[PDB]
Amino acid sequence: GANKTVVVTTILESPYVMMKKNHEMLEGNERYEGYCVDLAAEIAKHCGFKYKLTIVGDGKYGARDADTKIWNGMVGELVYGKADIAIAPLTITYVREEVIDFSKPFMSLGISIMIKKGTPIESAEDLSKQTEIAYGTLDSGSTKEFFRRSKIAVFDKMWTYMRSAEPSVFVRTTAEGVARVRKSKGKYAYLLESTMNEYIEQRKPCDTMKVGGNLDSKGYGIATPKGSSLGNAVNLAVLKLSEQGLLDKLKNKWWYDKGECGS
Amino acid sequence: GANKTVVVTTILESPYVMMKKNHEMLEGNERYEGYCVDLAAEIAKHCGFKYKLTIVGDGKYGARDADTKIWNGMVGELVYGKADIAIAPLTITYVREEVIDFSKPFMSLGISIMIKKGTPIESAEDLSKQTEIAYGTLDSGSTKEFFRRSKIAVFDKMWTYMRSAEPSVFVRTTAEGVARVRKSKGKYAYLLESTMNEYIEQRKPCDTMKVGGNLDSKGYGIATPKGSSLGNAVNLAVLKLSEQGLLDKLKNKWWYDKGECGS
Ligand SMILES: O=C(c1ccc2nccnc2c1)N1CCCCC1
Ligand SMILES: N[C@@H](CCC(=O)O)C(=O)O
Ligand SMILES: N[C@@H](CCC(=O)O)C(=O)O
Ligand SMILES: [Cl-]
Ligand SMILES: [Cl-]
Ligand SMILES: [Cl-]
Repeated sequence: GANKTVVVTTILESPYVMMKKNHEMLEGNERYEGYCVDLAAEIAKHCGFKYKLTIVGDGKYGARDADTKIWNGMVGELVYGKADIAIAPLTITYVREEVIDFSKPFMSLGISIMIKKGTPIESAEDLSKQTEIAYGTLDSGSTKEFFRRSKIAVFDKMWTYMRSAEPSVFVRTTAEGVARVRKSKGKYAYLLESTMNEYIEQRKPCDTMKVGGNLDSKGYGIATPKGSSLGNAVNLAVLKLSEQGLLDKLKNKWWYDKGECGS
Repeated sequence: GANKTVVVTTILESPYVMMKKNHEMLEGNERYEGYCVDLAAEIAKHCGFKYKLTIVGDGKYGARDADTKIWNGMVGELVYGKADIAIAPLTITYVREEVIDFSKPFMSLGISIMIKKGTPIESAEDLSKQTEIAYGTLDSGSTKEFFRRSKIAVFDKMWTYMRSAEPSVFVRTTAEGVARVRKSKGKYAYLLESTMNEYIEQRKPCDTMKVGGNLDSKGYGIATPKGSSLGNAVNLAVLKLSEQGLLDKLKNKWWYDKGECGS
């Protein structure tokens, strides 16, 4: 049929998608700025489509409910036909690959530890062997699933603690995790992706840091409904942008070029 | 060969695929050891196929001739139907993705610089600004194509030099590039992927070093002929092995430091 506007599901997650300063008098795609906003424009240019950025309604990345088997978040939007493509920091995982298509990765990451500066913690092993400093992850994402599924002793130990910690150590958004680290006087550490960790490390008041090596190694991919015709072109577009150095340029632009914690 | 036996094309490249000690009295798959030999075993178990490891006939990764437009190397073997799958440190690139299928990446890497210890070079920029120290890359691989295509000033400058350098600065195998660094008294530097650079840096005679950051960021993938029925299962197997931590285990195993260099 005739060309239709492509519905892009994404998520309000800095610096991937953020509200522009004058958003209150702006409409459509103009309300937003960020790494994934720039990336969406580049993909659309290369693939020759018009698009509408839509923030995922439940504000989640995507998990499948164990009982109802229903997918939420951006994955749900794709699975249930509410969106045509997801352009966001969406982790390529086994369970998601079974239900949606992913491009080759546009960005690499690993789960990492965020602490308030001066917290006596250097590693996951350190966290697991003490009880004074609480720690948790984002809900409905690939990091929580990592711990839940791990058969590695240290990560299994951390999961056993986290899953039953009171009050809850899990947060609904990254911003909530960041606030908890910053306000807890060193008594909360946050488990999140190195990409987000490194970004926050560059934001005022410069009181957090990434500590230790990454716990794993993986990638974000652009997602489409399983068997979507858009998938092949989008995948080539990612590889082309990668090889032109444009992904490197976008990362530097949004993470470091206007970092607030110095040069 | 036997029916239902998958023909695996691969390449002799340490520590991905190497000849075992006493291999001349060994037979079939038992002749070889290495990261990709182990990976092939795990992939085949997860997908339920028997397989035959074969070393690519021309010893090349794969490039398309500009005039004939014939593909050589492991890419050629998939393209012309001589192999069913490639399991090797084969870089996922735009031009290859157009002609073969790739799994999501099983290993990350970037182009990097290898010098003989003490060589006064700290970066690609340094290399481009001088003429005393020659430098080159592997023939018929993604590193050579990277420089050939780059619009980035420094890399553009390096390509202009390398393409006309005499005697040739290009080598047929990584081993020869390494030997050339070692024997050239600091007058040759070698551009190669960070994975191989780091392996060599830990091996005797401990006389080479990686300098500077990686020049790019990419991934190795398992490749199959376009539209091969093996593709989907192999891709899910890579993601499963990734999430179980088995790829990390294999990396630690074959990049294991016995302390040939220092403590
Ligand atoms: O997906 C990746 C990966 C690999 C290379 C990348 N290069 C650029 C951007 N993103 C990348 C992601 N992984 C790392 C190695 C083990 C499997 C996960
Ligand atoms: N990128 C993750 C969200 C962040 C996290 O889980 O830490 C996902 O796709 O689920
Ligand atoms: N990994 C490369 C070979 C090594 C190199 O080009 O430096 C390829 O797949 O072509
Ligand atoms: Cl429309
Ligand atoms: Cl298993
Ligand atoms: Cl010329």
